[PDB]
Amino acid sequence: MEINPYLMFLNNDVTSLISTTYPYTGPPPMSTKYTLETIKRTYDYSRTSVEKTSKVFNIPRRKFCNCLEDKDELVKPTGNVDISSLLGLAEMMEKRMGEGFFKHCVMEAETEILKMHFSRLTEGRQTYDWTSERNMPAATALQLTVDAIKETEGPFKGTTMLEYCNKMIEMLDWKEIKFKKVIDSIKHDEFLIRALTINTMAKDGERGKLQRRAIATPGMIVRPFSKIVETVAQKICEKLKESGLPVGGNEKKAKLKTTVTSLNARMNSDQFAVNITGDNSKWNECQQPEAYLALLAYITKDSSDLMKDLCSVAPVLFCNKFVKLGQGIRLSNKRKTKEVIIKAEKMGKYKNLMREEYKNLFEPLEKYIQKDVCFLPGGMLMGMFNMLSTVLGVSTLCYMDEELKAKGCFWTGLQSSDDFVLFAVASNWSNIHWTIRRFNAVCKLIGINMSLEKSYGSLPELFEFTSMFFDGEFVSNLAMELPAFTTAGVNEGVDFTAAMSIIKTNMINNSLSPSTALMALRICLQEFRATYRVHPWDSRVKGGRMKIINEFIKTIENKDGLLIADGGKLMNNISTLHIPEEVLKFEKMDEQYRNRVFNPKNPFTNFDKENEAVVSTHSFRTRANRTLLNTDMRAMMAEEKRYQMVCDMFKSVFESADINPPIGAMSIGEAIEEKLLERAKMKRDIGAIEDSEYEEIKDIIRDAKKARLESR
Amino acid sequence: IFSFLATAADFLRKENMFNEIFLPDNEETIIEMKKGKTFLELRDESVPLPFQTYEQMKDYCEKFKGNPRELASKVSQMQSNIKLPIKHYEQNKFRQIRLPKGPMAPYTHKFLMEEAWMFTKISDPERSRAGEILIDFFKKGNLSAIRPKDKPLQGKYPIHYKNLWNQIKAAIADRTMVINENDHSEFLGGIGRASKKIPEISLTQDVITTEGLKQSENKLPEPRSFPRWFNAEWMWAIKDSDLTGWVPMAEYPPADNELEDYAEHLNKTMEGVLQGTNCAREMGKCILTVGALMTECRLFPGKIKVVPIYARSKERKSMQEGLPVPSEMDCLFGICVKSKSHLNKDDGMYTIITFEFSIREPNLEKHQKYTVFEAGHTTVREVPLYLYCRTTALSKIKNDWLSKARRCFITTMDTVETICLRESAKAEENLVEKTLNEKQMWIGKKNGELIAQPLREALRVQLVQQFYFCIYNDSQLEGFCNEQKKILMALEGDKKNKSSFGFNPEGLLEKIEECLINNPMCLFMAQRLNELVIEASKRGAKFFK
Amino acid sequence: LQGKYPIHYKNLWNQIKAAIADRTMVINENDHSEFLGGIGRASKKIPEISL
Amino acid sequence: WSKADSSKIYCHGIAIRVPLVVGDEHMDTSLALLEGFSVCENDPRAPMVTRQDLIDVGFGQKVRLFVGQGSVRTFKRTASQRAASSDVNKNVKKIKM
Amino acid sequence: MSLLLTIAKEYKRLCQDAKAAQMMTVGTVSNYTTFKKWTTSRKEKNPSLRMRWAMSSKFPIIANKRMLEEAQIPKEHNNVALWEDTEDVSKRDHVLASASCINYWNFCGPCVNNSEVIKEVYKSRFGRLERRKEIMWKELRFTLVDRQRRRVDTQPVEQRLRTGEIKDLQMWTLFEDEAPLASKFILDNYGLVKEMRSKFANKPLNKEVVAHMLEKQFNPESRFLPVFGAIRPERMELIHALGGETWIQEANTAGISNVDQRKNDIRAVCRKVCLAANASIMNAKSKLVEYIKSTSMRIGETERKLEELILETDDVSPEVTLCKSALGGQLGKTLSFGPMLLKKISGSGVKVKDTVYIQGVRAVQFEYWSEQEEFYGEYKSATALFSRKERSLEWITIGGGINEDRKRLLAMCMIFCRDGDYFKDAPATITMADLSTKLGREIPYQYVMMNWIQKSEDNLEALLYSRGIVETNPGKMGSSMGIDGSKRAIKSLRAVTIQSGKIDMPESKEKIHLELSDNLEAFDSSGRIVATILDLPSDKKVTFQDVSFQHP
Amino acid sequence: SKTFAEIAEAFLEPEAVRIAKEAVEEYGDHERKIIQIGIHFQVCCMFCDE
RNA sequence: AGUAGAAACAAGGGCCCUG
Repeated sequence: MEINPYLMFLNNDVTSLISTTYPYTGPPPMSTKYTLETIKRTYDYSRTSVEKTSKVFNIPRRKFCNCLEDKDELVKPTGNVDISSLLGLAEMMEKRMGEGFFKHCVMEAETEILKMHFSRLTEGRQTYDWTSERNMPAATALQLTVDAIKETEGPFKGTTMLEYCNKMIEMLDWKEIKFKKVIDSIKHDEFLIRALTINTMAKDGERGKLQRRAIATPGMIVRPFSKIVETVAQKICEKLKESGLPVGGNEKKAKLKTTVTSLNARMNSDQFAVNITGDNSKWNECQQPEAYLALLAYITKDSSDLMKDLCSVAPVLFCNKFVKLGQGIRLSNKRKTKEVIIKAEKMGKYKNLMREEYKNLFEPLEKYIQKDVCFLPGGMLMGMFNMLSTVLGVSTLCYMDEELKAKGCFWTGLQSSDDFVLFAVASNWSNIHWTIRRFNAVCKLIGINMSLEKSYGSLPELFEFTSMFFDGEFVSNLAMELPAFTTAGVNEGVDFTAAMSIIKTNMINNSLSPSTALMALRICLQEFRATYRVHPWDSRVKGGRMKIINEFIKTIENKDGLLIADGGKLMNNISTLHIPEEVLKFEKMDEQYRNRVFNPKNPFTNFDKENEAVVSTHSFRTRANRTLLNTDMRAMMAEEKRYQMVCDMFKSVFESADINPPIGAMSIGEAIEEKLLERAKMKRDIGAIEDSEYEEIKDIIRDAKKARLESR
Repeated sequence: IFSFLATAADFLRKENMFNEIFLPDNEETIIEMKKGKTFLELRDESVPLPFQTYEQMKDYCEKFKGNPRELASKVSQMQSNIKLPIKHYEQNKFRQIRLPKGPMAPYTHKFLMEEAWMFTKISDPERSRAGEILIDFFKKGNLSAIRPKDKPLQGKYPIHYKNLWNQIKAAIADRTMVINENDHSEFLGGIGRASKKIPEISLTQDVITTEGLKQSENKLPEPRSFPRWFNAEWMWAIKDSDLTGWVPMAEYPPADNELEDYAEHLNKTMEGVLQGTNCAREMGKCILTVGALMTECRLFPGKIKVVPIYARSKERKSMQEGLPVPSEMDCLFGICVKSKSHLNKDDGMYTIITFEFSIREPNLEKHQKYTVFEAGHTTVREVPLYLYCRTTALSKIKNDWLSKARRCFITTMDTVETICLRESAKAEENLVEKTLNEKQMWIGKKNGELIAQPLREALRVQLVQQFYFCIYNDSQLEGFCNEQKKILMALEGDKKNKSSFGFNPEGLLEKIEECLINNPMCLFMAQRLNELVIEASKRGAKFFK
Repeated sequence: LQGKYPIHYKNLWNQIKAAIADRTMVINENDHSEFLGGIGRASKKIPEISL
Repeated sequence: WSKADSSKIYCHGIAIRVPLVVGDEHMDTSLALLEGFSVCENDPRAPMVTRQDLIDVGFGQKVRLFVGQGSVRTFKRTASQRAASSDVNKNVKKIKM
Repeated sequence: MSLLLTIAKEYKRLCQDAKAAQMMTVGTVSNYTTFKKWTTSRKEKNPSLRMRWAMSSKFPIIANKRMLEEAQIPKEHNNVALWEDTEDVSKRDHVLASASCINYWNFCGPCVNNSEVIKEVYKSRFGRLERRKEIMWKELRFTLVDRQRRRVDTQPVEQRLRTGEIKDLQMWTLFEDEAPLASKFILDNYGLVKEMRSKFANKPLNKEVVAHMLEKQFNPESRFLPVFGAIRPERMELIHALGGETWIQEANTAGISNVDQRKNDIRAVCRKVCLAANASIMNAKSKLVEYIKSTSMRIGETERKLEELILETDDVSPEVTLCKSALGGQLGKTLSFGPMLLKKISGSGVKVKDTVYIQGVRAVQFEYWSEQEEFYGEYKSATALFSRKERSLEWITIGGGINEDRKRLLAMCMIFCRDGDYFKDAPATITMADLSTKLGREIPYQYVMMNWIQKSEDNLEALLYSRGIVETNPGKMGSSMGIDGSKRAIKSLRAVTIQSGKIDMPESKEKIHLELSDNLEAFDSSGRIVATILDLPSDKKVTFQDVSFQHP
Repeated sequence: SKTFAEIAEAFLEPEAVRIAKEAVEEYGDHERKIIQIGIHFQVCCMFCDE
């Protein structure tokens, strides 16, 4: 016999089995060629040849905005924009939402941008340092930038975001910058290019669209302005119903269902509806920051004169951005015994010993190129601006005209980033087609293209949106979250409760069935027992932990109160997923074991900080890597160790430093001194202290104060 | 006053607003972005074309008024120079998929499944580690009874394999699962075949002319043909294995309400049905062998080791008659060997070697990479013996994901419970056992006719599908399974008389057929999808023959 | 100190005080009493003919 | 009344909030004294003390003290029962004329 | 003690340096927070992988050293290692160890005197457990469920607070020496603090953990979830084990957590005081504010001020709304038209004037909105989604489960939109007396027709007849509503759609600061009315327990 | 949050909030100055003290 | 040799260490 599983798709639906296709049960798969092709496609998509010359860098600057040419194969992507249409659509959207809308949003944003501390830039994905020219986390990059500022002119007394932005601005006009290293200094032009510089990362953690195989990583001189723009964009998007970017899960489902009901209720008897599943292409390669600049200027027209200047920064910076070529080419001989490695800055030299493809792709991009960088004056990148593009897109679904009503035609829908859903209505197919072509045209006028292969249509109730297929019912893919049914990798106490919580959320939202949840529970339990090299007592397994387990087990009288990490069995089920085991066994443990576990004096316990879990000896912290031990990355550890000593001493004095953020007009030394004297008196009055000890402490403290104030 | 001011100051300091901004003096009442010189020079340079200074753009945007007529005119103009095609599938049907042409796709999985032969023994709880069982099986003499010959049926470098097998036997005899670095192992382990570096600072035009150092010409994979051995494996992995308990599983907790009782009952049925198959023993084999290999790679790098390919199971349960309380069993399918898994970084590669036992002669098309030897005879009566040998590699990522191969159970349970609950709700009655024993599901074709069997027996097909997805996972299969959904949605539209349409299906077919290369699973599923659309054309439109 | 369903008893005591305050010994809501009266026996019933 | 809530007095069901100026045997912290203290102009002559000796001061006296973190002030054991609600509402209504 | 002297010596040594001195001298203390981030920064992509790759090692854990020496923790107990003298690179005061040592500690390690304090630390979760234990399960059945999505609370919590009120409470219960100035919330809530302090005093504990647990103990976890049946936190915490899309585990959970009683009592008190202040004619505003501040109530054991509870709850009722408005309390954008509930989804408009003749010729001004708008509506066990257009009810859809509720919702919707001829020519039955001004306070024709409907069912039937009636076309038979509220008929009303399955309640995390008039009618930056005193029951007598009306 | 007025309402009386709001609207200055003015105003009030 | 993909590994740092 010959086998074919797809045959089940005849006598059964398709949504209730679509999960079977997703191969998320196996390992997923993992430069310069990609980047060069991307640069090429970006230039190419702009359908023009006009260029200017930057008096700053003296470089050709292709201008792609309101300069459309080469109107052939328009079905293909285009990155040219007509600002007039953009502003018209924005005006129509405002008219729909009412007056005083954009102003209200920018006001809500300014209400936060001002009070924000400049330390919230540490949170986020990696960034590109502008001194070592590598991708470090944000905290270290901020530290290094501050230290450089201080070593150049003086310490940064600022405590908010605005002062940091003004300092950055000023630093774009200096003439000599210093910074630490195994203490090199640089000039204005080099620092400028190195600041506008941008790097790439091949993380693409999520599978999602395999086309996504990279992501951007700007510097530190572009983060706050980007945050400002994203904040205003968020405050705008949240007000709209035709957007689903910030929300997640049930929200967009409810949106779609209400939209469908409204649609079915509006259309008369002589009308019929249609759906479409769209997947835009080259999203991050057609969106232009110049249109964003004009749009933000149109928005910040009635608000204060302050927001007008801030929002206008990140656009021009992305309009004058540089890209980073990574790792260069690799050379080799025939037998491949030897192998030479080369970097980007050198490819301009050995451009003859490369494949003809690289030559055809590289020589054209030799004028836009500088040392290991290319001057991309436009385009965009992944993750940089998602919400703003979503706003720009939603402006289309709001369109309306006299022709659409002369035929009784109108469209609506719902759009997220590069993924939308359309609902067209008309009285005949000849008009449906015309409506769809009109929509495509209006989207083409603002660089929003559409993929003709990944996009398809059908009658109303059949579509998909972000891996969620929709019909009369709602099909939870249930494979999108399969990896979550795994031990996080934090500690023993936690992973089990976290897994149970995830299972509960699935059962609530994703309609996960009971028996499936039980199976997942048992599987996660087995994986937990296997990872930490632990097994039950009744088992016969041998090894390190199990040895002492079987040794001291005799002291116990009720194993039902034991923990899994200490040779305990499972006591939990569906009706007990919202209850950690530690709580479920507390009433049966042995006082000895109970007290030896829940003791605050543990050489292991560390706090992590959601953290819906119990604390005990099992809540440990893992060892730290040591590969850096050999690398000479030690000079940087010095300042970190200094800050750590300072912080831990301050905390030794003030125990609530972490819980309640400190505040006041005193410095650190003043508060420390005063508190120490206070405690000394408080004790010597009643507690076990002598006048000699008090006087010695006081002398030491005054001497330390003198030294502190004398050093500088 | 002082009290009020103190409270207010504390609040502000808590809100970070205790600064000149919110509490300025008379003079410092004008806060503004310190617009420098360079920033302005750029801003006046990034303006769109018609404007040349940010001031003009600001004046045009702050006063922009809507003129719907010119907008509609440009819309129509752009709508005429485009000519967007619209294609209802009913008129423009989908052609069949064009698979590549060439030789057949051979076996790729590291371990053998159908052709595998194993030696079994009884398990003692004391001796449970691998380094122990590999000796226990060694004492009885069968593992040592083997003695291949220098004449291979097929393959290459047989001398290296033979010497490696002899060294393995010697090491086992020494009670030390270790091997020395000789020329043979060095050749099979890729010890010194890592490229040598040559800086450019030390390079001249003269150095390049001596030995050509051109840019490496990447040799992308080559195409293949449809494999004819896949259906055999699929049909073999559906039958029992004479034992069960191949895949370890945890215990069932207590129950208090009907819900947990139902869940436990259904889970027990499914687990008992699945644990008896052959795919299950392969899953357990992979689990345990990969665990052992990962442990070794973590503890004993820079050292060639010896790890067995084994599994644990339990003989089936007959009636109370005869010997009750059936025993357990340790099974051994072959030997495995690693080579200096210095996993400095994820995605790395550590070459392993596989010595497996079989009793079935090979095929050149399928067992192309293997190098078989004629060993001797073994009992059951006596039968000849073969020794399949090859080389491959692994990574941290693959090891981890293969060890977590119990997800197929979850997916299958989800699908089945969904079907049963959906059928039970439409009637408001417990219809689960009936749905498992009665509801029929298409499986395949035989003699040009369709075949069906209850879901209770079709679960195995979905399980094997998931297992293979876990095994043959790659970028090719990813793209395929991502691009096939459109076809299924079009099919559904055809079933419900929904007049579907599209813009460019040919491009979709092209994209699909682009990622079909030398990966058996993609080819098999594509041929089966073609057969699906064909069989449905007898009942639906939108498909060409 | 030692008991089984303390919350029911406590809420019922509060309801008792409330009722007495209202000068009527009656208790309108029937959630706790129903429970504590049905703990002995409470279930559905299927006709033999539907078997 | 009850030792649990030592800041209330129940008369005929009605409740009465007793100020927190002095602490008897039951009250066992500075919490019962805070409504007797208030802030005043800083005086470096007055002494600096703890939160426990704070009970041994005389009504109408001044004393320096440390509060929370990085902050020192001067307090006086004299209260001010008035609030801001009325002092603002009244003065406002006197402006709409 | 000697430790104090050691800390002083360390401070001196640290000040001897120059950089440490500069940083401890410049700026304020807040900089500490910043310094807390530049240090100890290291993450990992797939911690699961690295955890299986590390636990496969010999000593993957770190631990303190002196704590082990003092605890007499040996090494190589029974030929199995536990740790070896070394120094981690980050801490520099910790030593590598293995997981087995933890078991050693748990089995033959130092024991504390008592540990029942845990039950107080995690009281919320022990409460979950107990609430579970006091349940009486029931049979299981299979069927389809009408699961509506909405924002609700999943954590039962008493005395729900804000964050500013919680941050001080933690400090005053654990770190009193480091306490700030006394805030009003403390001086008011003294007994509460005393209670929370009596338990966590003179105990060996890690305090950060306690603070986190208290935050959880005072946080109602608000979620947007699908829901079926009654709405109570006691259920939502385990909703996962009560029913899904296809199954239901029946169970009675009515007699637990005594929550909604507090809310209904609060709303009753609000209604009472609102009526009281309405008795006035020129100062009902100040009268109401005085009645508020002159009142308190008991919660469990403690006595709380009314104005304090009102600003913490989220009961969207036409009574609570008024109070929260008088006290300047911000609130959500939720409407109220009589008993029904409403929420605007989109659209706009502006007021407009019109008149109607009551009997013969008696001109009476009534306003409406001149634009298209869309509204969600929720009455008892019934939902609706409709649109108004220039004094007309354009369309409406319903997903309820009752005929009576359906009809009442439809009628109140028609009224809210001034749709029909009655608003063009009122009926003879109404007169100038029923018009308005019980004692001078006018009444718009809207609420007039409202009470006219609530009076007799036949007024409601006539009002429904005011809506167009036609013959049920084929196919739409299922999506049709008769006069009785039947899912199908031969002749049904005009522009109506029915369906099985409630409507998904919208959501918006917005807040607005509104005001009100001397007649107790709130406005929201527009001529729209969100609440009044005509949308609540007329009056009723109730005996409030544990309350203090300290006002003449 | 979401506006300086709501913030000022946290520790100030809404009356002075509205007052300072109308004032800044009169002078048409940046509404971030609602706070200072309210404080000054409230001080004046608590100065008069009947 | 081999892996896998549209580039990387087939140890790396100073005789010693390390994931």
